[PDB]
Amino acid sequence: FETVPVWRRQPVRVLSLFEDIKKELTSLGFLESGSDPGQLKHVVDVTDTVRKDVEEWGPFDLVYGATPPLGHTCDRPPSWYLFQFHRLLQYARPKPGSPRPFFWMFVDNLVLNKEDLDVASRFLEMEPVTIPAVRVWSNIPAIRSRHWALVSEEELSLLAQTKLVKNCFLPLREYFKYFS
Amino acid sequence: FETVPVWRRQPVRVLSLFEDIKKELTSLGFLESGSDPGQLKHVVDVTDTVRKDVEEWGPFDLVYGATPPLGHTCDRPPSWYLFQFHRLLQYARPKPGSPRPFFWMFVDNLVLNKEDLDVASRFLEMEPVTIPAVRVWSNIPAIRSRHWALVSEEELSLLAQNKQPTKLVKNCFLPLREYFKYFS
Amino acid sequence: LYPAIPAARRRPIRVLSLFDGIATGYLVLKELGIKVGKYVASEVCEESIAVGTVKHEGNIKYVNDVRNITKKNIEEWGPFDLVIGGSPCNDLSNVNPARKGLYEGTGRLFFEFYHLLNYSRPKEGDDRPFFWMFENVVAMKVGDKRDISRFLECNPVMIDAIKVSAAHRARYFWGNLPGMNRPVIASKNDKLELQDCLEYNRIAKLKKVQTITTKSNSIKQGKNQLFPVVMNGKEDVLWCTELERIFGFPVHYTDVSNMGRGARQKLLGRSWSVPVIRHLFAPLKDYFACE
Amino acid sequence: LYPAIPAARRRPIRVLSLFDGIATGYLVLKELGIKVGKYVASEVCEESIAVGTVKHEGNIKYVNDVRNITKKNIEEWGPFDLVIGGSPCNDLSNVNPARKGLYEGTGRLFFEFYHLLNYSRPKEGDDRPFFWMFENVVAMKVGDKRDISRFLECNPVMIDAIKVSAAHRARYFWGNLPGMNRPVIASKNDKLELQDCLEYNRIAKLKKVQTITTKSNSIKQGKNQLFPVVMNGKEDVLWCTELERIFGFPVHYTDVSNMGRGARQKLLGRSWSVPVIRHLFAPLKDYFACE
DNA sequence: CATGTGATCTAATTAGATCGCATGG
DNA sequence: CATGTGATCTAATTAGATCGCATGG
Ligand SMILES: Nc1ncnc2c1ncn2[C@@H]1O[C@H](CSCC[C@H](N)C(=O)O)[C@@H](O)[C@H]1O
Ligand SMILES: Nc1ncnc2c1ncn2[C@@H]1O[C@H](CSCC[C@H](N)C(=O)O)[C@@H](O)[C@H]1O
Ligand SMILES: [Mg+2]
Ligand SMILES: [Mg+2]
Repeated sequence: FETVPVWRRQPVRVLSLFEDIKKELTSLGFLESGSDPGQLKHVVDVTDTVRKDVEEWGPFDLVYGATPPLGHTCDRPPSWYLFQFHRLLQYARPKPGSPRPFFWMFVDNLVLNKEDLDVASRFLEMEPVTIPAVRVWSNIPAIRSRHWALVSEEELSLLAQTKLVKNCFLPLREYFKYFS
Repeated sequence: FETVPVWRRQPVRVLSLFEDIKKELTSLGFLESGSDPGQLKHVVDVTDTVRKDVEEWGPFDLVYGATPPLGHTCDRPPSWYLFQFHRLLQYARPKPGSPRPFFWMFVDNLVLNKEDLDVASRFLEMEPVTIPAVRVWSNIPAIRSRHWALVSEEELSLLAQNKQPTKLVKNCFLPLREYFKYFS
Repeated sequence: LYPAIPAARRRPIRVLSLFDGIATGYLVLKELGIKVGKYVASEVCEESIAVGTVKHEGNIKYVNDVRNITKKNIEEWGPFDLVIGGSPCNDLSNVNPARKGLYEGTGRLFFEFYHLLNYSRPKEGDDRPFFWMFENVVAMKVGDKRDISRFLECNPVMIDAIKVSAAHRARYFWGNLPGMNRPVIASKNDKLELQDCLEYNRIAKLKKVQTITTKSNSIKQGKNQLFPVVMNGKEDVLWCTELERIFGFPVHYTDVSNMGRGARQKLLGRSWSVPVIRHLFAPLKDYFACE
Repeated sequence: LYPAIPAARRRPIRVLSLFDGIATGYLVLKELGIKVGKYVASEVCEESIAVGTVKHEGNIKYVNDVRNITKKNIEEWGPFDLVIGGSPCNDLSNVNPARKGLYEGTGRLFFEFYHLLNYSRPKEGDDRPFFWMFENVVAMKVGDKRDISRFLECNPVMIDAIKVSAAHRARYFWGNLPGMNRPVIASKNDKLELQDCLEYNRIAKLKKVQTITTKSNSIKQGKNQLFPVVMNGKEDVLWCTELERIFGFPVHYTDVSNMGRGARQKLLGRSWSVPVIRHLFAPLKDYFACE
């Protein structure tokens, strides 16, 4: 994932899954406020989506995944959001010959138990990083490079039970258009 | 078993094992006083006797078997007296063509339990007869023909423990006169 | 959909069997005359592995728990020409009233098959042959059957063992094998009635038996739970050697590890109907080496 | 002592097997190539009878209890050319501290063999061939071995299965068979040491195992109770199919009647070493028809 | 209206270890 | 001084019955 010159940085085209980050990605200027043709596709229920849908929804540069934020508005087990996120990711991934940068991200708002976490990091091929807090699996290099504040969760198990994960949306600027 | 005329009735050649009855057969008169070579062989522990031994002891006309009467001084198990009696019996019987009469009998003085009783009847091919008491297996016809007084064993069951043999089966040896010599 | 291969360009088949059980896949392949170059089995039951190693004399590479198979493993152990599996259904089938679906309990293990299938798939630009198959019960929630078909991007074909065995066994079969929707035809060696599966001096009450599970109650037939066999005039349950003939396995196939009757039914109860699998793997011998 | 029979004058053999067990005698005769005209078996264990009826497909006539066989039965079921039997040794073998000897408990079943032998014996003037054999343990009271030899009018010959099998089995053999005192020689197909009897991927610690009884403790060898087999670097006991190969029976011979490990070892612990019996029955081929 | 790639709890039934000692080695 | 065609008592362990209901027949 080499850095791209500023005069060539096309604007993003992201897919937001179960949680819409439009207003949050707008604030960081990744998309024109004038929406006219959408630059962000949002789907709340993936159950009936096929690969032919994601392919027809235009090529994607970012695929976002997120669990419900302890809202108890969950008619679905927590591992569902992970398995369905992995299913669409392969649908949205372009051909092996890479024409451009492709990034993906899945965040957990502290709803996955230890059993689901070991499944998540295994399906996403990397151990998660905790940003003080939410858990993050992503191929974005700065998220897995910038050492956030590291304190064990032996305290935040009973203690714990969006601006910080907005700062990890930021390192995508080096790759796409900046709007002010 | 055809009856034999008196003028050719030979004296008995008796084999008595576990219990000697020469005093009985002499009293009834099947064995003759001046016996000098006996006609009654008596062996106690037959464990080391072979077919050659029985054949050496001459042809036999009667093979008697008996269990120790109401005694605790028995080194042998009760069934041992039956199986050993059955073994020597096959050694005593002659060639298939039977020239003369061949008799055998086995007496139990209430020593064989029920389990041992069915074993005896199976091996001796005959259900026993009770004589008021001792049980008698015997091919002697009048001992299977005559009927002694029937006895309720349920009362005789507890009567076996009251003990805590010579005049009863003397009526059993009686009908052997018709086949052998009468001595007085 | 995939072109035909000359009888000379046919190389031995390389198989990745997940949730291998008692090596039904290997047994069927070797009974079809197909050269098996490599057979990687993911299994965690000791007795199941004991069956596969003993009956097949160590031709099967056992690679314990599927959740510990990495992407490097699929490429090290690869390439694979065939990826077959049937995941546990105790949390999917309707016979368990306390089932947890395919997202909790042991139903998640389906996604392990889905996960390793994409690893084993030939990358784009590789027109080499590749076949896969996934088996499971028909008595699952339609929400489960829907999602399974979504992840595999394929719809299942149901094949009941009633057509080629002496037992009802209706199962779903996702896959891309040649001719899976074709009509199931019976073979001359298929024991179609329960009598053909019994031993000498034993009489069958029915021609077909209930779906056989791991529990001993599925041997008792009907709503009144009647014994299926009569011998010496007295009623009796099926024997292990008879259960094997019902499933199409060779006789004494599960006579290993001092297993009693209960253990052997536990393995057979969740296995595959051999003649059904043979009907599925039969068109593979036109893509891989003879023997 | 028995004169030779011209090959054309030979007729099929008629056998009376008392305490038949798992039909070891019939098995030996059939594998020797001897045509069996009639095989009357006296046996009371259902599982044992199940083995004999199933493995031999009803060629054996079962006559249930030996103590209920009459002289008329011997003449009706007769004539017999061979009378074989092994009496129960639970009250004779020295392994039982509470054994009751020959005249009490189960030892007195020997006399049933003695009784029915004389019934089956050819009458005086019948020079036709007639053979018999009685087997029992060596570890037996001297008074019992004495009395048994007296009732049979013959002295025993000890044949330890160690010479033709992988196990210690010292047994007495009364009989009149041709050449019983002859030196026991090993055959080309005798699995002589334990490793020949094990399954794939199993290693034998010893070359020869101690005497196998019905209890599971006799599998653990020595006075420190070692597991005789190593598998995957773990100690393990013998398998049923391995016990069968040790005794010389065909594999899966006792895979009958849903029997588990315990039941199958109980039947094999009582049985005869097949290669020993073959040694005894071998010279019978020159007196009866072949097939 | 009968069916089922099972889990449960409790009831029979094993599995396993200890027992046992005359005797050749 | 290690050995055994077994019986015993107890601890594991297994057998068998009951439970369970969406769903085409
Ligand atoms: N985590 C896991 N990893 C690998 N195998 C597993 C597993 N969990 C369960 N299994 C195995 O998956 C099998 C599913 S039953 C299917 C058996 C197989 N289809 C056959 O024909 O016999 C079971 O044998 C079970 O032991
Ligand atoms: N009363 C009786 N009548 C007939 N058989 C009996 C019996 N009592 C015990 N038995 C049988 O006699 C056998 C003695 S063990 C010998 C087994 C046989 N020799 C074999 O080759 O396997 C046992 O199987 C037992 O079931
Ligand atoms: Mg299909
Ligand atoms: Mg001899």
